[PDB]
Order: sequence, then structure tokens, then C-alpha cells
Amino acid sequence: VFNNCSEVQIGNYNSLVAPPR
Amino acid sequence: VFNNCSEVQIGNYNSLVAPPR
Amino acid sequence: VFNNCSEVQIGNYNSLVAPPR
Amino acid sequence: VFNNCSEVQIGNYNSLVAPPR
Amino acid sequence: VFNNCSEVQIGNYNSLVAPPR
Repeated sequence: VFNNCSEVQIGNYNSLVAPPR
Repeated sequence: VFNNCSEVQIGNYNSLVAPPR
Repeated sequence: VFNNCSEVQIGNYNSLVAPPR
Repeated sequence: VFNNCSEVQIGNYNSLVAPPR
Repeated sequence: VFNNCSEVQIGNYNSLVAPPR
């Protein structure tokens, strides 16, 4: 688990739902 | 678990819901 | 699990749903 | 599991649904 | 599992559905 730059996400079972229109 | 730049998130089972319109 | 640049995501069972129109 | 450039994703059983129109 | 350039994805059973019109 290592992040150098921005906009990075680490995590198991990390669900993500985008914004519906 | 290491974060260098900004906009970084680390965590297991970290669910995320975007803003619905 | 190593991220160098931005816009990178690591995680097993990490489902992702895009924003429906 | 190694990512160098951006726009990279590593994770088993990582389903992805595109945004329907 | 090694990614050098961008737009790369590694993961078994990683289903992907394109956006229907």
C-alpha cells in the first residue's frame, strides 16, 4: 500500500458509486 | 499505508457514494 | 500494491459503477 | 501489483460498469 | 502484475460493461 501522486486510492472491498443524472 | 501527494485515501471497506442529481 | 502516478486504484473486489444518464 | 503511469487499476474481481445513456 | 504506461488494467474475473446508447 503505497501512494506517491495524487488521486490515488488503496483499499480492499472499496466500492464506488458514480453520481447518477 | 503511505500517502505522499494530496487527494489520497487508504482504508479497507471504505465505501464511497457520489452525489446524485 | 504500489502507485507512482495519479489516477491509480488498487483493491480487490473494488466494484465501480459509472454515472448513468 | 505495480503501477507506474496514471489511469491504472489493479484488483481481482474488480467489476466495472460504464455509464448508460 | 506490472503496469508501466497508462490505461492499463490487471485483474482476474475483471468484467467490464461498456455504456449502452
